[PDB]
Amino acid sequence: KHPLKTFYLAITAGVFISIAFVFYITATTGTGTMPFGMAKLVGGICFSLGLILCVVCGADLFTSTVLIVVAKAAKNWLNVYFGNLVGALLFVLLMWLSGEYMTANGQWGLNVLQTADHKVHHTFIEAVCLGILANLMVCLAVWMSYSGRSLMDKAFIMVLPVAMFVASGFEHSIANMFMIPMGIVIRDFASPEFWTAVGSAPENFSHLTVMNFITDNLIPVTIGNIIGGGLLVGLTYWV
Amino acid sequence: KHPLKTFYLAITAGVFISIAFVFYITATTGTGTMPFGMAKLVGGICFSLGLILCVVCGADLFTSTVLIVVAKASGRITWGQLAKNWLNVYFGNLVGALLFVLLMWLSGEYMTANGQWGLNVLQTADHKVHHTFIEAVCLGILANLMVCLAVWMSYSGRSLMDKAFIMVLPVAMFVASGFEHSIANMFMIPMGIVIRDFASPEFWTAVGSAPENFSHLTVMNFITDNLIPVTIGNIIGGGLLVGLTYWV
Amino acid sequence: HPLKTFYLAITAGVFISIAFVFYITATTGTGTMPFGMAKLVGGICFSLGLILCVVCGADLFTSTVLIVVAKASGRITWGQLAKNWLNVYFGNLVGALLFVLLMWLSGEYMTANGQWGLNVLQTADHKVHHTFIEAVCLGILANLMVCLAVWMSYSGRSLMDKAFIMVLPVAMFVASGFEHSIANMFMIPMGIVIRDFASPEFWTAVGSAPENFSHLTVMNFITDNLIPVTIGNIIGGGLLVGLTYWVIY
Amino acid sequence: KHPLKTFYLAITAGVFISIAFVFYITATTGTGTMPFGMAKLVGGICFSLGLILCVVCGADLFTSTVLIVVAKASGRITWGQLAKNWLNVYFGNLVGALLFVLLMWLSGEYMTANGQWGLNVLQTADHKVHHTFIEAVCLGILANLMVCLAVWMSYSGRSLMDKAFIMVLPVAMFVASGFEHSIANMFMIPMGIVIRDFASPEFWTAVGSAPENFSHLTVMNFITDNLIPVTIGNIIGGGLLVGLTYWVIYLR
Amino acid sequence: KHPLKTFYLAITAGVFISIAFVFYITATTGTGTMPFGMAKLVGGICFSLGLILCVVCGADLFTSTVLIVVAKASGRITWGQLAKNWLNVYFGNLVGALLFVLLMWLSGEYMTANGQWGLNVLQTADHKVHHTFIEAVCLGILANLMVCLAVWMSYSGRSLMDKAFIMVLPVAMFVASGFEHSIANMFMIPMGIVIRDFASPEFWTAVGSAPENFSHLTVMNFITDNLIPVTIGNIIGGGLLVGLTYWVIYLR
Ligand SMILES: OC[C@H]1O[C@H](O[C@H]2[C@H](O)[C@@H](O)[C@H](OCCC3CCCCC3)O[C@@H]2CO)[C@H](O)[C@@H](O)[C@@H]1O
Repeated sequence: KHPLKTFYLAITAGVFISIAFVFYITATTGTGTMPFGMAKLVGGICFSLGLILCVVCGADLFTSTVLIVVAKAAKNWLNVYFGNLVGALLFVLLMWLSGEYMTANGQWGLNVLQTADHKVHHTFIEAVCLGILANLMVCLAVWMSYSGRSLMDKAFIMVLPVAMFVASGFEHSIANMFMIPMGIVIRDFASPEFWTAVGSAPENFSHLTVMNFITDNLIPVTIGNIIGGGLLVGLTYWV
Repeated sequence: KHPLKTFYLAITAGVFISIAFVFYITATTGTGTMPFGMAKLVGGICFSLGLILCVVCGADLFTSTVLIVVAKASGRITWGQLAKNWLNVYFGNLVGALLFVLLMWLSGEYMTANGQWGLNVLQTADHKVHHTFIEAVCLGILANLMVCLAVWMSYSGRSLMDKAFIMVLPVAMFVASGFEHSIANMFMIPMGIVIRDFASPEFWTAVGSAPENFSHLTVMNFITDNLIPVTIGNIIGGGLLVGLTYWV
Repeated sequence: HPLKTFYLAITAGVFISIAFVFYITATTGTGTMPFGMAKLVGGICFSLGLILCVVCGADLFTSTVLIVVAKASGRITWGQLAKNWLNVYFGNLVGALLFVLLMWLSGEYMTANGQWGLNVLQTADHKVHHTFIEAVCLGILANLMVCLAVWMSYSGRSLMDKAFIMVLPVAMFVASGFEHSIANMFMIPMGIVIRDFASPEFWTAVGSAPENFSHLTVMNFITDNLIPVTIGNIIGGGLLVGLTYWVIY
Repeated sequence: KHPLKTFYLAITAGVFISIAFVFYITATTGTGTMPFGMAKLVGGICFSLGLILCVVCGADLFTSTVLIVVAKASGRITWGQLAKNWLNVYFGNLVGALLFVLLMWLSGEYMTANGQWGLNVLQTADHKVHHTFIEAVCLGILANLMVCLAVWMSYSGRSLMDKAFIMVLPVAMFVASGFEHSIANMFMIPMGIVIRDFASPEFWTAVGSAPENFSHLTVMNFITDNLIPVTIGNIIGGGLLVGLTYWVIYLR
Repeated sequence: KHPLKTFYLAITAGVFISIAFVFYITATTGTGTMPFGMAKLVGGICFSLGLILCVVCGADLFTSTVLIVVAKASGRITWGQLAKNWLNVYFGNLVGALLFVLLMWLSGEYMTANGQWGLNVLQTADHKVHHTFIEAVCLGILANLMVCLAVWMSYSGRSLMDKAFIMVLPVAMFVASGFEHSIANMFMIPMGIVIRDFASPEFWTAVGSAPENFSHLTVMNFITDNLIPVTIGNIIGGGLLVGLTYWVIYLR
């Protein structure tokens, strides 16, 4: 009930979704030769860890449970959204300090750069629509989970729905709070050895900036997320 | 039993099956060098997402639960009764598919994997409009046999695990084998037509093809060459399982 | 009873055919893949069929013989445990054949540039080239697995238990090329049908001719596979029945 | 109780473990191109079927349930009691494995995949007879640690799902890693000797080898270089866990 | 509660985690041509066996159950109470790991796959002593976060499937990602040091390398460049979660 509690559980959820994207990046590092959809699918299955963490442990992931809230019957969102952000950024910091970006001869870092960079090149509408698509999947996953009895039920019913949105490259704003900043940090602070390893340079990723993150992704994706969850809320009421 | 509620649940199921096909397209994108059956099997496993969604969330997928209706009524119903909501669920389902088509087109998703995502839809849609009426009805009955069986098995489950994961194999079987489900095609084929009709020139370049390569992808061909025979096959397929179940 | 049984037998023939269709789809185009891996996957898909039989209460020839012995409690005779075997066997056959017609009508055989169809031909053909004794032993092997799978399934207390306990034992027999008579009622005839009806196009895409599969005939199916395999399946069941009987008494 | 019941159940487990190894051979046939550990892992997963059969159906696999026995008695039990049926089970296990060797030979399975199935058996059996005595013991210790742990975990299960699938990882681990289980080897190595001695000229031509290339595969080598030291290790590994169990139960 | 029992269970957890890393080495042997991430993920999934063993059999793995201890007192316990038997458990853990090093060494396993199994250990171990101190601490924080969370989730489970399988993903995650767990490293790094110091000439030949290419693989480099910083990190990782847990519980 405490707003402090919620804030701590939202930070926790931010850390959890970062764990998920880290797993995704790890799983998909060096998979450029493998068929696109298969590599992404495996990445997405791995990503589901994060949602499983949130549900089993009771963390508060921005809007993920909106259908639960309606079923058992709201500016708390600002609290959760920002707590989420704080947790993601703390994990960005921890991941940077661990040296992980040099994993697989720097390919781990490159995977983050290219994944982060992809995410700031949508138009506003497609970003919104991918935000809609992503949260539809998350909210549905969380809903199914709640009809679950056992741990197995609650965790594993969420694997397919999550893997689908992730493998499909749909956009989740909180997940993005880890990924794009992680990309920005690497782009700005990577050693010369990393660039040599990876056959690239900072200027090849010139759109990976804070500004571009906020405007080309975070805003439209957050809007899209909100709409996605809203569509489900509004479908729920009629029923 | 409210007519408008099932309409919303039908629209929901349409979105659910569209989600299934999108997932299928995603998983099978760029699988060209992969053994045909292996790629198709994995796509089929992913596709099961849609039926898991339908059943667990309580959505209304055209005829998928017909076997249940019988046993629930302890065997008390007639022809003219078992299809009151049928055109209701059907067109509702269609709206769901079409809506998700619009949304998927707006997402710019067809440019995924250098346009290979889009190309996958083109080819998948294209394949579904080159069937003989007969073989489409047959693929149609084969598909619905698998869906109805999957749904009947689900209903004997207790846990969430039971209800969901018993449907994976039978669903994945019909999808990997390229059997025909009318509603799922309401997304796939119009998705292909939209892409064909409205794809940028850069897509065509990236992929290395042309709109003239998919000259059979028209709205009319969709209706007459697929939707009609497949729907009829879906119906006969569900027909058989009903007659068998009855005598029990 | 007998009429209800017959239909549940047709049902199982349908189910077992679905199993093999899935197997063929899964293994189509897997010539570059390691043999065992491709076959293992096909066998996991094939398990659908038995899952279908057990969960929907369908009647697959002899598959439950162990459950019946257990239910009798050792108060049963071998002479009673075979009245409706011929009924089930025949019903299974009808269902398998009906599915052969449905698969042929679908034109499914052209899938993957004729490769699906070719899969069936090569699979069917291989099944008609055993020695009689090879066929019998392969039949013993397949039915040990089927009977064990079904037996484990019956100790289950959820859908998950009953269905998934069978995946491994079924995959093992299918992946291993063991011989199950009912499954064969679909595969070999499906192959005979494709061979004697395939279009010139199929043969061109496939790169073969009907004369490459000269052993695929109804009579060769009956004598070189079905008889010995059926005998084998029966013996495989008998061994387990005999074993169970001793452990009980 | 009753030596005869136990004997038949042991025959059954010997068949069960033979089924396990057949599945492993089938799954790993033609996996020369695959990464080694990946092929071995998949075979190991397939192999667990054998232990699943033994536990679910109630068969008696040499020493596999020794920790259950100790726990059910609350450690109020002597080694003589623990080992009371070992000779009988070991023998019965052997009879079941040899019966399965015969059936597999009569099946003609060795020609599967143009003889590669049979070749896989030969190479697998041959590898198992080239250990030093100490290596074979330690590999035996390792194998039976895993089997007994697997069976231990299975007994805390409350559903068929629990009991079966909890053994997958620990069995796959011992198998993928090439640890040595004596009963499993009663199928595998004699299967090798049999193929080596009775394979057709067509087989040898198909796989491009000759019986001369597998001259270590004899009954006496099987017994002295594998079965004896592996059986010793198996017992030692079970023993180590039994010791551990006694003590953890003793410490009130 | 008994100290000697705890010690035996800590030796046991050391064995279980050693088993986990052996399985990881087995599955990833010869995987150099697979996508890096796929191979490590598979390895990581195999690795989860170790933790499944610890939880199912009630062995004591350094700090892994710290969150559960906090929950069982509704957060009404002190830091000093939490670390009460950390020394006992840490040393038991170590004894168990080292024992399994000795056994794996005597098994001759390092020659598996033409020495590739042993090469896999060398390179894995060697990697683990080339972090900066800060990196090793952070990698240690990261590994123990995932371990403590997995165990926490496992404790809300009711069936055996629940308790075991809920742990697969978070364990594979830390392992596939190359995060650093101190007890696991008590097997891995000493295993590499042993292979380096005692490998036959046949090994280095089959493997195309030499001991001088692994000059950092020493007991001292193990302690100072990995064990100390990684252990500190493991502790900080558990500490973070325990602190979060107090507050969640201290706010209704
Ligand atoms: O010497 C006769 C003894 O017979 C039984 O003990 C057997 C017991 O039944 C028998 O299973 C056991 O076998 C020894 C271990 C096996 C294990 C496989 C390899 C061959 C040897 O050896 C014991 C000692 O002979 C009785 O239980 C003993 O009380 C009795 O003293």
